[PDB]
Amino acid sequence: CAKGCELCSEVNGCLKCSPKLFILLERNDIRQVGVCLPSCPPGYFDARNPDMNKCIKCKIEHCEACFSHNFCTKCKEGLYLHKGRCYPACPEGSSAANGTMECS
Amino acid sequence: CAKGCELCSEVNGCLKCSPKLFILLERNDIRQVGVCLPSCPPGYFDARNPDMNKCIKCKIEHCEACFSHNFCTKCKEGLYLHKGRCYPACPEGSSAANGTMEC
Amino acid sequence: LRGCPTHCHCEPDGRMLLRVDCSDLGLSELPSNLSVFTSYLDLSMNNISQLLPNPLPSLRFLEELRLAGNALTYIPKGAFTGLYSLKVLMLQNNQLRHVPTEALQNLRSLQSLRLDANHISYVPPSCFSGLHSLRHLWLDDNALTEIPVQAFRSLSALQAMTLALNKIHHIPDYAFGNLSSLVVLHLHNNRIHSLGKKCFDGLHSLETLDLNYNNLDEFPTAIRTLSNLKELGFHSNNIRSIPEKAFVGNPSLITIHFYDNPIQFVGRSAFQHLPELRTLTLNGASQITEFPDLTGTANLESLTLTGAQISSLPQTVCNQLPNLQVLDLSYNLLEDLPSFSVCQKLQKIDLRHNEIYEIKVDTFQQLLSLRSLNLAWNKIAIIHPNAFSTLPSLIKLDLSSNLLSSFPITGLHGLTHLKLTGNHALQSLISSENFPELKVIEMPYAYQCCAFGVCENQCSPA
Amino acid sequence: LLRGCPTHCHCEPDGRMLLRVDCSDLGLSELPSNLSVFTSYLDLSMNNISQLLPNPLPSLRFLEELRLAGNALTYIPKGAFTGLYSLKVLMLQNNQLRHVPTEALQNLRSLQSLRLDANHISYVPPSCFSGLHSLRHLWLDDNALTEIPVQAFRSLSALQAMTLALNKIHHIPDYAFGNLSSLVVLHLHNNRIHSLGKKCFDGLHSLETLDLNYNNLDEFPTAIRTLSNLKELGFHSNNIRSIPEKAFVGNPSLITIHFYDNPIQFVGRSAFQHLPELRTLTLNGASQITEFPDLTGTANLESLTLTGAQISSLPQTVCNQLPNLQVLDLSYNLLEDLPSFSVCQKLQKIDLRHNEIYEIKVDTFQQLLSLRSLNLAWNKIAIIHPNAFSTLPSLIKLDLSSNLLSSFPITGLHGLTHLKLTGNHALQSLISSENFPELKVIEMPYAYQCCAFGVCHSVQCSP
Ligand SMILES: *[C@@H]1O[C@H](CO)[C@@H](O[C@@H]2O[C@H](CO)[C@@H](O[C@@H]3O[C@H](CO)[C@@H](O)[C@H](O)[C@@H]3O)[C@H](O)[C@H]2NC(C)=O)[C@H](O)[C@H]1NC(C)=O
Ligand SMILES: *[C@@H]1O[C@H](CO)[C@@H](O[C@@H]2O[C@H](CO)[C@@H](O[C@@H]3O[C@H](CO)[C@@H](O)[C@H](O)[C@@H]3O)[C@H](O)[C@H]2NC(C)=O)[C@H](O)[C@H]1NC(C)=O
Ligand SMILES: *[C@@H]1O[C@H](CO)[C@@H](O)[C@H](O)[C@H]1NC(C)=O
Repeated sequence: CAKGCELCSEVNGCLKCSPKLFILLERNDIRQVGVCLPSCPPGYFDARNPDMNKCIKCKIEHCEACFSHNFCTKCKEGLYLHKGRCYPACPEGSSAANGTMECS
Repeated sequence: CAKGCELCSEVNGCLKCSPKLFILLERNDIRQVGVCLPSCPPGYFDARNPDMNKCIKCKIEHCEACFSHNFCTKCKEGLYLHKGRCYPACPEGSSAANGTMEC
Repeated sequence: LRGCPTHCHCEPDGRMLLRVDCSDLGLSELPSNLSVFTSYLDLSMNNISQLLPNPLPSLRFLEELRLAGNALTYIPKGAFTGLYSLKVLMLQNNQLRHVPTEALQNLRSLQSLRLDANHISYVPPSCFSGLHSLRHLWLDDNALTEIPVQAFRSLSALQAMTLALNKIHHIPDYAFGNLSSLVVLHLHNNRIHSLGKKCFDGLHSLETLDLNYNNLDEFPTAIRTLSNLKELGFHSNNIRSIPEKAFVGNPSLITIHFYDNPIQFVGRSAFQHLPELRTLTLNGASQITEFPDLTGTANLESLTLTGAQISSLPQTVCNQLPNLQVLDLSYNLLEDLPSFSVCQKLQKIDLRHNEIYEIKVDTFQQLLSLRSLNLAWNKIAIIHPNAFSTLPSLIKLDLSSNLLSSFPITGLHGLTHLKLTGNHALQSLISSENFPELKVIEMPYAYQCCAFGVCENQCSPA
Repeated sequence: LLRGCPTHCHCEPDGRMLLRVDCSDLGLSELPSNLSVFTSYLDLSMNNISQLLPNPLPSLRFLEELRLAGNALTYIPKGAFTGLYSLKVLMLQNNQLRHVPTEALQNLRSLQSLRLDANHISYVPPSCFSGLHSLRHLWLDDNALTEIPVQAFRSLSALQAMTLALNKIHHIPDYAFGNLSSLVVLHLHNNRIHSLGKKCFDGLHSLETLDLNYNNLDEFPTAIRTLSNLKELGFHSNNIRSIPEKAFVGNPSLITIHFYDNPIQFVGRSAFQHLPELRTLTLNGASQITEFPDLTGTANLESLTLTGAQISSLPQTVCNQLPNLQVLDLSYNLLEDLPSFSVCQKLQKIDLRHNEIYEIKVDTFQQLLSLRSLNLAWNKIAIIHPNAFSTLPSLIKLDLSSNLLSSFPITGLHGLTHLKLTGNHALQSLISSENFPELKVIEMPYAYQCCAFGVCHSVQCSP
């Protein structure tokens, strides 16, 4: 079937992942193909649910890896990270940048 | 527009009839065509309504002319007429037939 | 042509009988030279003011006289004295303002009389005296105000009558007393506001009654006396409720129309004992709290009853409903459901917008004819896996907005329609296989759609 | 040269000369040896690792990231991570830990993100997180927690994101997350939360998103009041019955709110006041709503749907509260008279079916230039002023099914796409093909009226 995968189809690959793994749906264009991973690749984040654990792409502007959607974990270099989000600026609440790029 | 007709369309003919006339729709080759008559031809019966007076076919077994649907006025010869309907028999409620066919 | 009024077109009826068509000739009056042996005379659309300078009785062979679309204002009393053979008389679309006071009397052979589309408002009593053969009577599109009960009493041979499109506002008791032979009565498009409790008690032979398009405030209980009634219409009124045992007096009823009535309540026993009744529709009767009893009326094929407050169903409800094919109880307050197994022949079911929390095992067992099932917008927390095990003919299924988390795939293979949107807890995938022939799919999540060949970058979740 | 890249493992250069070592799905009994320092990334995942260690390898002062998932660890000794001064991220998911390491995790000064999900932990010893000054991200989902470890969490004033989902937490005491001032994202979904204190969230001022979904709440979480900087709020799939008056007064700059799959029967009128960033509002089957809700200071609604209630009427100037609105669905209510609706421009769709509407006046739909679809089916509409539909250029779909019409207003309305008139039994007159080009879908009370369009781009028509 696949590496740590319980049910697959010839066409779409893995349909159901082993207990604590995450399913990743990849577009091979056109057809969708299902992979089964121990954790999610960069761009994706791990999401745990009682029926299906799923890898979910992070659509956050200029984010590299994330905690969920709406919250970025490590931002794209050349861009400051402030409270899970990524800005050029970075307020004004009272941030500024150390020897790092993590607007305090 | 037409004989006693107020509004017609190029495709369907007459759309609205003069006050107390009946509209007759003739369906030929999937297309409707509207005529305006003083009363409805045999097979049809006259139905008066406040929006449209219309000629209505009475699809009643072996009926020639009718009062409404569900009630036949003049039945086809060779068939007895009983309470607006047309039978070979004709009951038994207490009918029977004289020199006519109207049990 | 000999005796065939110049300009008119004639024809032989039976051999040597004469049929004369002088219709649409715009005659000022009728021709003086008219052959006896005439058995059919059509004078229609002819601007005829008066009859006559010289009227023509003594045409003892006249079977049928047509006098429509003429501008007649009255009829002289001796006008029709000669005609011993007159069967049908047509006097519609004239400016008659009352029934001819004596002119119509003792036409012994007269069978059908048309006095519609005039301006008649008064019907003098015994204007119909001695009409022993009269079967059919038209009095629609006139300005009547009351039932001429007195005048109608002599017509015991009447079989059909139309008092439609008038201004009749009330029906007195026994208003049609002597009319024992009457079969078809049309009172529609009137201003009937109230009618007596014994207003139809006369006519035992009545089969069809049309009270439609009127201003009734309550159910017509006079109906009780019409045992041979078959077709009944009182739609487009302002009636508010149907009483218990409303149609007890009328078995062998076949069609009943009461739509466009703001009906709020209906008695449970109101539709009992109508074995020939095939379809029942009850929309928006908010005040209904219980499922109606249908004893002795098992031949229902389509039952729809919506917009009420029905809490639950008798567990042996289906026992009363074989032959039933479509059942629609949407928009009520249903929580638990009976077996429904007894209700075979069921092809369609619509139970949407109820408050159903669970689908048990037996609740849809052995429904071999069932093709379409809608349970959308319920609060169905769980479905027993084998609930759908035994539904071979099932093709359309809608479980949208039900708070489901999982799905019973067992059985049901290759159905045509499947709708699962709004079940946000339903996240796992579903294969294209286990499901060929799906022509319509709805799903809570786009990737689940993609698993069926859709999903862009047509369903959809979104 | 191998570089001393633990035989069987795959290494590679990170920064300047920092080393990343992947010894993951190798099924190791324990972790390597040699494995020279300068390692800035160490992945040991899916590796049958019972214990750490016979020989552990501290002195890896350069370790930025340690992955230890799927290794089947049952406990962590106290000195396990002592060497690692550069550790930013530690991964310990999918192991059989039954409690947070009592001391083993302490004073990892640089640790920024810690993953302890998918274990069997049920106990969190207080001060197990002591001295974690850099900790921003914490995972504790798919565990066997029972209550909030308030004591242990009190030290983490640097937390920005935390997930305690898929546990069995049934209750949240007041101030259960006190010191967590920096926290932004809190995930408590898929728990058994039945009751929560009225001040149980009073701590976290920086909180922007709160996920209480898939829980067993019986009442609205009013603690919400204190979360001023809250942006996204979810408490759907509970057993909540009502939204109280001024429920979201405490949280302007709210953008998305999820409360579906809740058997909500009543909603306060002022309950949705002052949420200028709120874009969509849907209220299905709230039977006990009898009045249209007030929406002062929240005018940027684009889609408002509110059905299955008892709304008797609308203030005549309701639309003044509703510019930018595009979709309006007030089906299945008890509406008789209708306001102007003219003020509600930008409206594209209107659904007023199954109401008790008896008449449609002139101004009630004037100047709705963007309006495309109008459904008035199953009303008791006896009459329509002819020019009611005169000013609806974009109108293409119209549904007047099951109404009390006898006649029809053709004026305006020419060349729409959809027209539905079934159930209007008093509608008997005919309709020309012209006055109606582009009609692709038609429903008609009488078949003969359909035939007038060519039926027994292709266009249809049915009785
Ligand atoms: C109410 O209806 C009844 C029955 O339908 C009518 O009774 C009928 O009355 C006619 C005459 O009025 C009877 O005609 C007969 O005429 C011959 C000779 O002309 C005579 O020998 C008979 O004795 C009888 O008079 C007819 O037989 C009779 N039928 C029955 C069953 O009674 C009655 O006239 C109607 N009354 C009103 C006020 O409308
Ligand atoms: C909740 O957060 C506050 C922080 O705002 C804790 O209060 C105390 O805050 C000070 C700094 O504001 C912490 O740092 C101290 O700094 C000096 C050097 O200037 C150092 O010598 C001390 O040893 C200490 O590191 C201080 O640690 C902190 N108090 C404690 C007991 O840690 C407050 O304590 C926090 N609550 C909990 C339960 O952790
Ligand atoms: C995993 O380790 C155990 C000892 O803890 C051993 O018995 C077993 O054979 C190992 N399995 C694999 C696949 O290495």
